[PDB]
Amino acid sequence: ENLYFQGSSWKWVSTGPLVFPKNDERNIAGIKDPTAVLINGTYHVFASTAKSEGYNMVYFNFTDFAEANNAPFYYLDQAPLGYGYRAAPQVFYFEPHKLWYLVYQNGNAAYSTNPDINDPSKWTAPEVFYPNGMPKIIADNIGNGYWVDMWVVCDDEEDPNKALCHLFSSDDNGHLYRSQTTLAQFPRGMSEPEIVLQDTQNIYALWEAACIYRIKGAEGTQKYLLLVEAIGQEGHRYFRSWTSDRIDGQWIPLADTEANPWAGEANVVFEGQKWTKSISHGEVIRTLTDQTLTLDLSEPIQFLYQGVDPNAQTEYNALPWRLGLITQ
Ligand SMILES: O[C@@H]1[C@@H](O)[C@H](O[C@@H]2CO[C@@H](O[C@@H]3CO[C@@H](O)[C@H](O)[C@H]3O)[C@H](O)[C@H]2O)OC[C@H]1O
Repeated sequence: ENLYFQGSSWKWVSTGPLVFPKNDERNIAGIKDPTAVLINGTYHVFASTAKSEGYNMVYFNFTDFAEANNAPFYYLDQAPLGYGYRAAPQVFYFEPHKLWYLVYQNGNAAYSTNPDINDPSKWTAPEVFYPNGMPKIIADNIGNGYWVDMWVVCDDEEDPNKALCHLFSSDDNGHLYRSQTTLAQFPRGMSEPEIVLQDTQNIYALWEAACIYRIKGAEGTQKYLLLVEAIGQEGHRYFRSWTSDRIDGQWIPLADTEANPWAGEANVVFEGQKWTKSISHGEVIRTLTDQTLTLDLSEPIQFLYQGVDPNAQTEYNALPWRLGLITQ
């Protein structure tokens, strides 16, 4: 029963908007870039806060999607994680350390740790995966882009000296990069990145917000699923997809057009409130929470994403993003 690996015909239903910025003195414009896990009935979400003044991050939890908007926000600048530019989190449990990791950007590829996801006050001040700064290959190829959207995924090889931990990132210039280190060394020792995919003619076809997941029980050419956000010809965001037999393998398109996306306006049905034409920077809500980023596709995917009123006219950082949910 790999029932929910839908090949080239993915189909979704979206909720209305589920999470809004608070009406508090921070005057946040958008809630963005979610990462989420479900643990014994509680959803744990980390997201970016966005306004023209800057970016930081929030943590919140809830048990019912209809009540998510009422969840109190823990502003992570109150933890050692702290004030400053931080955005676009990914959360997973790194089992060999018995620590949760929060991977995100701060100008570099960064991470924080915490032994208990339920205690957001303990997230550490950032440490970076690239101690000397922006890698040469990224500085050489970024142009007028931005180094964004960091993603870790580890293979499940039992031997920690053979098992690899991969770190992907984008440049808003048409490149997708990948570094690696062994499980034994992680988070230390990330290699110089390599460009693994590029779209030089249309940079917007391979834009940002990459996700790489393991498909549980899949052992061949569709073992790994790559999602990347693209911008369509009328400015609407959607996700392209590819598959491979390994994380550092060759990626072959799966559902990779605007007309037939992994998720986009074309294949998402709003059965209730219809509030966005963009399906942007999202993540699958994971129940298998460890560093292998494994999805069980015997069950429907829930993908928490950011959407926005298509009629909004603001500067990009002031756009009124809200979180919503698509379900198979
Ligand atoms: O503060 C910086 C952020 O603004 C930045 O976010 C990216 C800004 O550019 C976005 O891409 C644009 C989308 O709309 C099109 O019309 C433009 O041509 C694009 O450039 C991108 O999606 C955002 O991630 O990230 C880095 C921050 O320092």
